[PDB]
Amino acid sequence: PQETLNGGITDMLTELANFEKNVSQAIHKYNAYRKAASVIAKYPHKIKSGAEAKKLPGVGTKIAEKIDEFLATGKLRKLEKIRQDDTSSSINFLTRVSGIGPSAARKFVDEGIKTLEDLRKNEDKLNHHQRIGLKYFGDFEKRIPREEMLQMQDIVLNEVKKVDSEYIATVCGSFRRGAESSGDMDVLLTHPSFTSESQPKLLHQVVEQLQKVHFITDTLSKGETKFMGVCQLPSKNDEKEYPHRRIDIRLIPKDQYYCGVLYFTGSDIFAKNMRAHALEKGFTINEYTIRPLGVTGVAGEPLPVDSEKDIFDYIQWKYREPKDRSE
DNA sequence: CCGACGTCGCATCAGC
DNA sequence: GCTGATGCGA
DNA sequence: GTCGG
Ligand SMILES: Cc1cn([C@H]2C[C@H](O)[C@@H](COP(=O)(O)NP(=O)(O)OP(=O)(O)O)O2)c(=O)[nH]c1=O
Ligand SMILES: [Mg+2]
Ligand code: NA
Ligand code: NA
Repeated sequence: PQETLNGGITDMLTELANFEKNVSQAIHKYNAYRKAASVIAKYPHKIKSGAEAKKLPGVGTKIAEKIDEFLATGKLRKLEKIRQDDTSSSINFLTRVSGIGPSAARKFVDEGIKTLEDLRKNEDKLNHHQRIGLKYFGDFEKRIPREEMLQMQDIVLNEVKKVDSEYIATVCGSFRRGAESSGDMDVLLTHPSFTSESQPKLLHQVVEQLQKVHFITDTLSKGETKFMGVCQLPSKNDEKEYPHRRIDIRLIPKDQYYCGVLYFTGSDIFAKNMRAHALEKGFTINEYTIRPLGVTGVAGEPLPVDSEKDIFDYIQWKYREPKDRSE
């Protein structure tokens, strides 16, 4: 209901989560802290003790103790300590560069590379993805206003149709959900000559065209069905430049399109809650298909899908439009 | 006591 | 050269 | 770290 009811606590758990993933390299702890952060931020009361919070599904003893220390002292001792730790905080920060995960960050800090400057002084030791992530460190953390998302959509749909009028391109993500701003642009791509049953360079032709009109500027990774890169809007004649933005383009078989749209429309936390319920109801869902689970709990053949609501029907959930799919 | 905790595509690395 | 494992991001 | 077999 409101971030400031227990925001001091949720910040704490979120901070603790990051250090688990990035420094301890313990992903399941990281999730446990965020799972607890989620359920507490939805708690419509100001928490007065660890024991009270422990009633919430996801909060156990160890987190309850920490809330007590926080409520009493207004801080965490393990957190004040790890914040000032040069090794730990450097590793944690370095992972904010796209391409640098917990492993690489630990490897960089170990040979003394602790900052963005140290990184820029050492371009040789970075791979392609990491260099680009370093180059656009600031831009990749900026949000994209909906107005710009719309202009970027204009260029995408236009140039996609120019390569082949039978391409189907849909911008998904938070944009499709109607958010006033997005973190990146998610593009789903579809062509009549590409299905599960079965032209060579369908994804490439779209990418290179977007490169030619000088929209796509860099490539993080590119395979046959999935592209990851950087793009930028053209600025007014003498006006200043737009930030470089992240854009993913994904070629999905046309007969699996709606499972793709649903999956990449999100939201991430919604898309998770859905498939979790689906599994509890006898189905399994991924980016391509929805398959019924057997009596020994094994998946069968992919069911037919001709709309997003079909997948909703299968798992006994009433339809939610993209704008209502945040959680 | 201790195992589960989501999954996909691509770059890169370990190893034959 | 090749297959398979691991790191990574969404 | 938490839940649950
Ligand atoms: C972050 C994330 C995303 N995904 C998938 C499912 C999401 O529905 C889909 C969208 O990803 P996104 O771009 O991180 N989510 P968004 O576009 O809704 O929010 P934003 O404005 O781009 O940050 O990517 C995962 O499967 N695991 C993840 O950890
Ligand atoms: Mg997105
Ligand atoms: Na509990
Ligand atoms: Na990163």
